[PDB]
Amino acid sequence: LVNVNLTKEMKASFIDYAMSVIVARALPDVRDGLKPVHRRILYGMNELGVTPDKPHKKSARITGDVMGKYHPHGDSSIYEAMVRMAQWWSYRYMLVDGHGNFGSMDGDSAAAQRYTEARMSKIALEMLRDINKNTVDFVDNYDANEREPLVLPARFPNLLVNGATGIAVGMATNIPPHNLGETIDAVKLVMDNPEVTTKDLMEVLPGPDFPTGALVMGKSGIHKAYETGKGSIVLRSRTEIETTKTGRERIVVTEFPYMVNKTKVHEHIVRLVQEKRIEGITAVRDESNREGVRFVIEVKRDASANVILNNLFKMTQMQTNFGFNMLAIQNGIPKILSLRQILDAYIEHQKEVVVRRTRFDKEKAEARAHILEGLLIALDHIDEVIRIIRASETDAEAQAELMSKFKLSERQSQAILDMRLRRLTGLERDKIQSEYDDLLALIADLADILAKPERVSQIIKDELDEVKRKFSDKRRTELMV
Amino acid sequence: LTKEMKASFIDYAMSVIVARALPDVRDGLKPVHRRILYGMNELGVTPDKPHKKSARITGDVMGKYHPHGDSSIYEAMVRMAQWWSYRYMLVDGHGNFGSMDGDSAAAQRYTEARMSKIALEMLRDINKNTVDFVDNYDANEREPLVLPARFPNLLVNGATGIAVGMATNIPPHNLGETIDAVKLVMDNPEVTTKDLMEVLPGPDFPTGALVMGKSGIHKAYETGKGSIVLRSRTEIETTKTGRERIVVTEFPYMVNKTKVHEHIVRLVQEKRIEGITAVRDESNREGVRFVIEVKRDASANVILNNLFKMTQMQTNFGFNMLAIQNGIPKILSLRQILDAYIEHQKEVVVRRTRFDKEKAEARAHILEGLLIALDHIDEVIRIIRASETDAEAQAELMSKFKLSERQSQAILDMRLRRLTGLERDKIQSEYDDLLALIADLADILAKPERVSQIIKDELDEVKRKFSDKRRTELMV
Amino acid sequence: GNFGSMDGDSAAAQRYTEARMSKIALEMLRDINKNTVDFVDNYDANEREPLVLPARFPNLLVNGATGIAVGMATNIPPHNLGETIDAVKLVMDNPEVTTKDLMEVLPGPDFPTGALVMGKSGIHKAYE
Repeated sequence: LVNVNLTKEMKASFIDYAMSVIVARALPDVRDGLKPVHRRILYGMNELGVTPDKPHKKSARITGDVMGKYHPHGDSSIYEAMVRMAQWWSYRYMLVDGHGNFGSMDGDSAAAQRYTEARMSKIALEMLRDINKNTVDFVDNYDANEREPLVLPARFPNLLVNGATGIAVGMATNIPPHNLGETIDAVKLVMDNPEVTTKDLMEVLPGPDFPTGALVMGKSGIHKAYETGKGSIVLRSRTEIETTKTGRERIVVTEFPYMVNKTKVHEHIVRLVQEKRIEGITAVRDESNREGVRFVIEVKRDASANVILNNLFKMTQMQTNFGFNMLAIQNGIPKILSLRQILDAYIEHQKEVVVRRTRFDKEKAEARAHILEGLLIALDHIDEVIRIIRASETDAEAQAELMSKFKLSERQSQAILDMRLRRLTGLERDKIQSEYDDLLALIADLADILAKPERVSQIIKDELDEVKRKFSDKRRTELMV
Repeated sequence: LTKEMKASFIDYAMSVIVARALPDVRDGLKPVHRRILYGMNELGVTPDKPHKKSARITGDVMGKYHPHGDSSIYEAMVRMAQWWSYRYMLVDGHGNFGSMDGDSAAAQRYTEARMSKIALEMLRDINKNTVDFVDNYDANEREPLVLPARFPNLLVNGATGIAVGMATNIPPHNLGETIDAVKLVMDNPEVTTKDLMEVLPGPDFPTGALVMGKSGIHKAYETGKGSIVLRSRTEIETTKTGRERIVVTEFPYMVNKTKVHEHIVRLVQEKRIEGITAVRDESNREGVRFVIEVKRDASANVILNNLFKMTQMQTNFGFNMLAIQNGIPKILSLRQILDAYIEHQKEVVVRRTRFDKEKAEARAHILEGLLIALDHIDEVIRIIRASETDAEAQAELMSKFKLSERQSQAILDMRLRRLTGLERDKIQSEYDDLLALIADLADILAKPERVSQIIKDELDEVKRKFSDKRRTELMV
Repeated sequence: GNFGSMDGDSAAAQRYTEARMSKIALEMLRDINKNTVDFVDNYDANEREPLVLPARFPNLLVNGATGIAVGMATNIPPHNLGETIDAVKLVMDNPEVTTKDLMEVLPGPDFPTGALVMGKSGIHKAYE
């Protein structure tokens, strides 16, 4: 069978086994927290240029395209994450704009692979634009040729606020979600104020949010989990007693906390009927739910319906003991972070992002500056260089005489030599001079941004406010003590 | 009314006859086959690349024109692959085409073909405005009504017409014999029919036969009417047991072996010579082994004359020998094919000369502007520095020297690489070369015999490239 | 598909041209093995085409014809089939019958819509 005798290669293959199973499935990353397959989806959708501006497209074709541009990995988790980042209700924020059959929230994952027709959302335009942006190393695949980026850089801790699902690999962890607006607020307060305290930002930060809209009670678990990320908290559904025209009372729920089925709990209600461990209950009904979710339990008189609500949030799954585990990974090794340290690593990432983008733009401007330096030096002593080309013979003689007379490089000399008559009007000569000084002003501006670091902070805050303007984030949940 | 009905009769009869009856004198190439070769040249894919297996070619053909069947277009393809019927050669192909056997190759697109070697030089000079064009009914692409030629294929491949008024037999001939006939009529406008007997000893076949007559050939090349003998080859050899064995290789043309053999079996089996149960007619993939053995107490020659009376081993092959030119049919003789091909090639060469003068004098005008630019430069530079517009620069150049608009703008098309003096001498050298070639073409245009010499040049080109002998062994 | 019923709207949906035939060609012609009709050859003169349509049936006598504007005009007006079979079989078993006694067998020239016919002098002229 095995007959493998060398324990050393067993240990080495076992370390690669463990770390590769880590790297494969979902991890608390530095910059996106995502699966690498998510990164694959995003980078393929970007570099194919499939915008939401353009119309819809059959997406299983795109799935096979990305699968063929990448490794021959299995289709299952691919199509799974394809659905998951198109599910509007599960992830708090919108990524993939599907068009087909999914199942709403009640245990029917419709998997119509033929009908896989979709687009994306407009938030990847805020997520990543690294076309020219020297940011991230690449790994090569098909006989080691074609790029794949290591990480997903951004200007945005959105995926902090999204939430994570990486549990069964080694030890368990997740990321519970918040909303974005007060996140922007507390972040900018740390930006302009690098020496703030936790609880004063808890004054800025409400509870961990949920897309359905949850009733939150208690803050001791909030105190523990904003610090150390461990603990379960209690969650209740928006549930009311309503009187009829007859005086009969009605238990009316609006939503539920996270990871709840209507139908499994409904079967559990029918159990509780036939289990004969709860009384009073008459009608278990649910209709018209697509204009708005409306599930109604209706109970006879002389029953103490609020005590029955107490019995619901004691024994039924309507009560939620929602636990946290945010056990981080920063450059491979597992860690654990406070809410400050997350944003700190975000800050220094934005530092490196804007610095490297500015240096790429710097080298753009420097190269074009040397171009226009050569142009203006050609404009200096024109007829002498006319005599030069009327005299000399070769590339070597021309470059030697131009370097002796004007101290320029070879490419500069040849770009001089590539000047035609139709770029010899004094109009375009002074337009060269004008755009030359324009780029000089841009170089000086970027050097001034290199002088002081806080301009980066200010521009980040500006475009955070732009995103919060285009993406107003009202609340949906409710916190109590 | 009835005059308009007569107009419809005349015009529609012209449509049908020019459609599917005899082609022009100028090409000898039927317009179906003409468009086959034109679209296969406009495939562009060389015969050097391996020849294709597709009906996409014929789909573009049917997009070019709607017939009463593209299966007939494929029939035209296959009948131009019939080397055993139509001579050398118009198809570079691979697929099933059979022989003169009764073969049915239903695999239509599954055959391979592309351009052929003779077609390559046969249809050059499209890029020289030599031949006129007409638009299709589809109003999108054009087509030529005639073709340029490098030989009278009229004589190379014959004609087997249909009787719309009457059909037409035209026999094939030989390559180099036709070349010698061209040279003969070129050197002498005073040739005779015996001269034609010299440079053409006789019409030949891709298979071979025997033509015993002489004056039928004489009336064929003079009157255009007459019938000949087509005879099978006969070889009388000795069986080891004493039988006058008959070996046959050649045959009359358009004569399958199969039904002839069946009628021979019938004539045996109708109370006649029945002891000839010896018909060894096989192994014909090396050649033709059509061997019988005459029975004992019977001579071979009587059975030979009886099968000549069966009109299949000796056949009166007639000739109608008609043609189409200037919208009319015509009874044929030589100095008509001959002078027609001569003056057609005159048209082609002279119009090619005119087009080459067009290109050469245009480029000469360019290099005029180039050398006049390279005379004096820096003053033009400094006056350009006193300007800000290419229209102003054009007006400045018109004030400076005599140029064209194209010349002025091409002088504007000068980077700093253009500012040397060696390339001045190079442009001057090619300028004098081009002036010398223009004067050469003008002197050739003031030379009638030089055209004939160019015709001799192309004849010697195709003669060094190819030749063919008389495979059809003819005794008279 | 789409045709238009009888009121001047010839629907010509060439894309929608989806069809079958009727079961009467099984009575019309079965010449597979049947040495009946010469053939003419087309694409470089190879493939068959029959000269005529033989049958066992004068059905197309009873159908009707439309050949008018070519030279002079002619048609074939239709009958029905049953009394046609009757009068034909009477001529078969009786080769020396008269016209009007078969007009006793043959009603007027028929029409598919169902027409009111008056008069028989034109019937006398046109059957002759």
